Formats: sequence, structure tokens, C-alpha cells
Amino acid sequence: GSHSMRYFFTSVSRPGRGEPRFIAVGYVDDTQFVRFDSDAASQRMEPRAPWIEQEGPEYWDQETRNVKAQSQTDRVDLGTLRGYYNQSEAGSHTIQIMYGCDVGSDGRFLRGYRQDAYDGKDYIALNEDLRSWTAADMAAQITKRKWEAAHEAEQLRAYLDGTCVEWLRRYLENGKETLQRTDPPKTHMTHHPISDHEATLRCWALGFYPAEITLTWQRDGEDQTQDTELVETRPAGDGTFQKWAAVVVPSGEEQRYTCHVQHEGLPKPLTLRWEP
Amino acid sequence: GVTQTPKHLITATGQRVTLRCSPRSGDLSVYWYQQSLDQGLQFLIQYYNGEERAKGNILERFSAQQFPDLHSELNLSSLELGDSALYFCASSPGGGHNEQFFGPGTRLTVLEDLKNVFPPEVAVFEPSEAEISHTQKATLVCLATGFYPDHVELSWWVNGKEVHSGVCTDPQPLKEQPALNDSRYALSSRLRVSATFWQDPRNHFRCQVQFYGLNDEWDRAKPVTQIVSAEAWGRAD
Amino acid sequence: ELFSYLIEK
Amino acid sequence: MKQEVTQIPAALSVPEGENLVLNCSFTDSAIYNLQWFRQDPGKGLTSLLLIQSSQREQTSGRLNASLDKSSGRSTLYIAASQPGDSATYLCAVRQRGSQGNLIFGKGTKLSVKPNIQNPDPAVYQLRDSKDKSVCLFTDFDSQTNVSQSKDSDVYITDKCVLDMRSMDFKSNSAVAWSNKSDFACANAFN
Amino acid sequence: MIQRTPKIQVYSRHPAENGKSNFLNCYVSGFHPSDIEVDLLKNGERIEKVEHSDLSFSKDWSFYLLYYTEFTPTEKDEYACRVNHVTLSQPKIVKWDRDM
Repeated sequence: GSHSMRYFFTSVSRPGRGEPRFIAVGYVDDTQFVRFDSDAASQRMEPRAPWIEQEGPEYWDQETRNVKAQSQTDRVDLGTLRGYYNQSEAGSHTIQIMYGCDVGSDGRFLRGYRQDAYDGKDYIALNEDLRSWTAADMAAQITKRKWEAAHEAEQLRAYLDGTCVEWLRRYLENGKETLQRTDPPKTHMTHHPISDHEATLRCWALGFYPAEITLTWQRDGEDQTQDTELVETRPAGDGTFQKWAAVVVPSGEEQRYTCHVQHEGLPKPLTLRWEP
Repeated sequence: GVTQTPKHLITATGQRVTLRCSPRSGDLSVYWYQQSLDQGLQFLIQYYNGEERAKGNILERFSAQQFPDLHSELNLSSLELGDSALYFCASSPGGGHNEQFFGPGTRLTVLEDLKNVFPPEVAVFEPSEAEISHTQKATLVCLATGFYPDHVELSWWVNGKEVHSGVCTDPQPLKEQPALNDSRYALSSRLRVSATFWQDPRNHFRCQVQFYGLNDEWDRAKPVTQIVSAEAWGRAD
Repeated sequence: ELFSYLIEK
Repeated sequence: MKQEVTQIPAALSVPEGENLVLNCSFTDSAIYNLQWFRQDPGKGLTSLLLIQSSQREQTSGRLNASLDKSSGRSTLYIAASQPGDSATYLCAVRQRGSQGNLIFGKGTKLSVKPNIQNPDPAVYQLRDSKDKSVCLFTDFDSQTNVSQSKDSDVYITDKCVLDMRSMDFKSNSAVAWSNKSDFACANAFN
Repeated sequence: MIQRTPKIQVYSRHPAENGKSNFLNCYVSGFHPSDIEVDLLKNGERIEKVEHSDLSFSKDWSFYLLYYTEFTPTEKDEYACRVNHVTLSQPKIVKWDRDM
């Protein structure tokens, strides 16, 4: 199917506790493959997936140089945006950046993106046409003019529709044994009595990849969005994901409720029902 | 905006020198480039906001840094003859992907020893009466001779002020001994004025030659960085 | 591979 | 590939008013931009034009530059060349994936020779202000070439243009002298 | 919302089987800013060697981390995740329930 490569950058100022904390991570789909931490002793881009370890020394040299350079510019930008928003040097602030590319099954460019945040809110984003910017406020409009002058969009577009897609293709091939796998959800249902007249039905999906999954409860074949608890999809820590959905049902009405599981790995959607 | 000190450096092989650069006010990036006759301009190293950003094809005996005030120092140790080059600092308001503003450069000369270096002898040659008769123009010729190496700046001073109008100097010095590889140099310059201006004895002409030589080690003379000047007053004769 | 064309905000 | 920048010709001496073509080639097509500089003695480098990888050409006054990235070629055109254009013209690129350092050609040493309105080529002898003499060849046209003498004891300088601003007058000159006494100037530059 | 409080899930990697080696996970998500203290507790006492994932964030810019350690669950031993963040007036303790 379709695949993505995404880089995430976080810079956090820490007044009177040294220069900003910088953490960079690289992902192919839901699999992390590189990290950099400004606080770590290595001061190198580090591998986090087996299949990136087959890149040569020139790869690690360039990635280390370019990730450090990104942290340096983001350090300057924290100072500039603090100026734009008339904020004290005494307060901590956060710049977050995400950029990357999507490809289809054929490995051809699908879309590119770059989004920038300040203190957890949209600051500036490259539009889908990769030619123009959306600035969130009057501070971001100054950045927009600077970025237009320096042809940021033109250079970023060449990266996103070229370099990004080329290296994503390369990573998908080298890591194909793990990246192009689909682990379907192992599914079961549990019954937990609350009182004499109530019980919890919990529908489980375990050990699945990728992360994207839909768990929904129906009563008499009718969607039950209300009286439902749906926890966020969570990592198992072994490269697979877990999720569950729960309904509070009257005692002796368990057979009325069905759980519906949709995942890439499943040939067709699974229907589960309580089995005493 | 970009300043580099010192302008000239003369040292022997095996010695250590420090090249200084100040970027344009508010600039974040400092780039170092070496311009030699063999390789032309070659990237050495670049800094951003006080930290190394990238390193070129630079030797271990070559090191540098950018200080908190964003001024940079380039240290060249165990100097060889091949290190003789023009060393350029360039600064940028950003990373330098679009703009790099170059300083005037520091010219380094590395020699076997400092026994071969000598200051210039300077002479002002008076205009030909044949020229004055034929053109009503008077060309003063200045000639700097017997200097090594070729680190000289020649200027014309008329009545206590430097002039550029009617002046032109040889593009580079000439070798007095084209055979000898340690050949001493000569440089000539022309200052042309009206027949009237030369003929007025109230006018004073001075050819100033700033020589860059050698706190250094030293029997005949001491070839230090000095100004050698020759003079010729106007005459009705 | 990371993007290397860094423009200040 | 290893990025190498090469420029043709290495040197060009031309009369003023001519439209000039300065050539630049590079081995690797993965560049962010290509930048043309002029270098003048003791003044360092001054930017002329910056061409983005996405741009086909850039214009700045009498300067026009083309970029064929696939062919690894750039051409700088100097229209109606003036004496003030005389400098070393440097072609430079920045590599994709790098942090903006320039990769330079060795340059084209350009000399734009001023047109001499009223050529009056004469050789004069000058005497030292303080026995010592020099020969001055002056007021010759810009087609005239001054080559170093045969005799080893005879020194001859390159030709040189001065400008007397108050009279709007330009003239070429070259100096010749000898270690030998009573040097004849007649055939010094001949 | 300028500052967002952490969501907390405490769970084993595999179904809990008493006396069988497993991994105890504390997934913290939906929080801002990124500074956070996460401890795993055994009978109310800090587990000494806990590792975490590299800081990343979701589409809404809120951060997520996985904290994890090897553990061998038993009938009697009680596990929890203790989280402090600028949004919380006191540390939040979420008890491990092997059915959640």
C-alpha cells in the first residue's frame, strides 16, 4: 500500500539550565529508524531500526552534520519568535517541526508536507501545492516573507518530491522484511461484572501493525458510539500495537452486542460476540 | 562589514599563525576559504552562532573556532611552503545558502628562512622635458626595487594628501632574477599631472611604499614592516 | 535523509 | 560525483564595447544554486548574480547568466564591456545535502582595454630626482603589446592605464630600465 | 489549550501470566509542554531501571512517550505508573489492571 517518511524535531528552551533541549526522530510509517538528542554523549545521529545500520559512514557523517545544523537554526529561531511574541527570556518555549513525503504502492510521489509549531500551536505550514505558505498569525507572516525571499518553498519542494521519495524507496527495500509486513490483530472478548444488573464487555485487538485500526460496538446491528469507552491505540514495545473498546451492558443482554474490527492485515472485517 | 587581521603575514616553515575575522554586524555564519595558485578558492571550515556547522578538506594542523561575540580565529600550525595563499573570511546573516559577504583576505607567505627577505629601495624619476614640450603633460615614475617577498602597497602623496587621479601602478611586482626562485622584486607606478602643476615649485610629490616584513628573530639591517618613501619637488627648469 | 537548506524564521 | 568547477577561458584581453561570453562547467548536477562573483585586488569577492537550481537565467544591469543543470554548464554574458569590468570572474556552486559552502572555479582573469581616442606613441627618458634613469613608453593604442626584453639586464613592466579625471584623458604607459649605465630608450620596448 | 495534561495507560506487552517474564508499559500521551516525570512502581516503590522511547508528537502537536521495564508479574505484587507534569497539582498514580 501507501508509505510515508517523517522527521519530527522538538526544541525546548530551559532558561538558566543551559542551551535548548533538541530531540529529532525519523519514522518510516509507524517504525522509528533514527534519533538525535542534543543532551546525549554520542553527539551522532543514532540508528533505531536494524535496516538503517547498512548505511555507510558518509550517511552517518552527513545526518549528524545536518541534524546538528537543524538544532542550531531552531536555537536561533527560539530567540527570534520570543522577540516576535514579546515574551520574557525567563519563560520556556517550544518549536516543533514535522516534514516528510508519502508514496503510493508504485513508489511514486503522492504528497509532501512541512508544518511548524510554536508552544504547541500552528505557526507556518507549506500548502499541498508545495509552492505557497499558510501563516497562522502576524508573527508567522514575517517568517513567510523571509522564506519567500530565500526560495524555501522551491528548495523544500525539490527535497520532498525528489530526495525524500528516493530515500523512502531505499528504506522500504532495505527494511522490506519488517516495513512491508502486515501483522493482523489477534482479537478476543472479556466479561467483567460491575453489579448484579450490569457488566463490561471489552473487545481486544493485540499484536497488530501498522497502528491504523477501527474498533466499533453495535447493539442489534446498530452503531453504539454512546455507552462506549475507546482507549487510544498504544505501543506494545515490540513494534506492534494494542487497542480495546468497552460497552456497559445489562445482565443477560450480552448476545445483543457485537464488536467490529477493521485492519489492513484482515482479509475482511471481523465480527466478535460474547461466548459463555 | 567583514574585517580580517592581520592583512599580511611573513613566517618560516614549522611556525604557527592566528588569522582573525569579525563578521558583518548581526551576521551568524563565518566561512573560511583558502585561495592558492594550484587549487584556487577551497572551503576550509564554517561556524554558525558560535558552533562548527561544517568542515571542508582541512588538515589536523589547521584548526579554528567562533567565539561568543561571533568573531572567528583560524590557527595554521606546522606551516609548509604550500600553505602560502590568500585566506578569506565570509559572513552571512543566515546559514550562508544564499549570501556570503567576503572580507578583504589575509595574505600568508611561508618561506624556508627569513634571511632572503629585504625591504624596498624607492626612487622618484622626474618628468621628461620632451614629454612636457610635446604633450603639455608631466609623468613622474616611481620605482621600488630589491624587496622580498612581494608584499608592498604603493601610493602617491601630493602636498601631504594621497591622490588617485592620473595614477596607475603595475598589476603585480616584476622578478629581478627570473632564474632564482628566491628572486627579489621590483614595482613601478606612474603619476601624470599638467606641465603647469609640475613646473610650480610649491607642489610636493612623494611616492610612499608600505612594505610588510617581520616581534621576530634577528646582521645587515632588520627587514621589519616599514614605509620607504622617495620625494621630488616641482621645478620650472 | 534530512533536508539541509536551513532558512531562519 | 566529486564536484569540480572549471571555467574557460582562463584569461581574456578584449577592447571595451565588445559583448563577452564567460564559460563555466561543473561535474555534479545536484546543486542548490550557482553564484557568479568578481574578485578585485585586495577587495575580496563581490556577488554579481545568484541563479536558483529552478531558474534558467538571472539579469543584473549589463550582466546576464544562464544555467543548464543537467549539462552541468553556466554562461555569463557581459554586454558593452567597460574598463571597470576588469577583474577575475569566479563561478561557484552549493551542493544539495551540504550546509551552503561554495565550490569555486579557478576563474577568468578579464582585462577590458580602454579605447585610446588620439594615439601619440612616444618613448621618453626620465632622470632620478636625487646617473639613474628609466624609459617611459606612453600614449600608445590598446592594440599595442609590451613584451619583456631579450637582454637579461633589461627590466620591462606590464602596460598600465591612468585616468586624469579633470581632463577626461586616459593613456597607457610601460616602464623599462637597466642595471647597465647610459641605457638607450630608443629600442627599449622594441 | 496552551498546556495539556497527560493521558496515562499502564499495561503489559503480553497477557499477564504469574511467574512468566513480561514487559510493564506506561504510555503517556496528549501532553504539552514536553517536560514530564514518569516512574513505574512495585508495591508503591520506584522501579530503578526504566527506559523510555524518544520524544515525538501527534498531529495536534501533543507529545507521547512509552516508559517500559522487564517484569515477572505475580498474584500479590501491585504495579502502578506515577506521572508528574506542570498541569498536575500532585503526582497522578494509575494502578496496573491486567484486564486493561
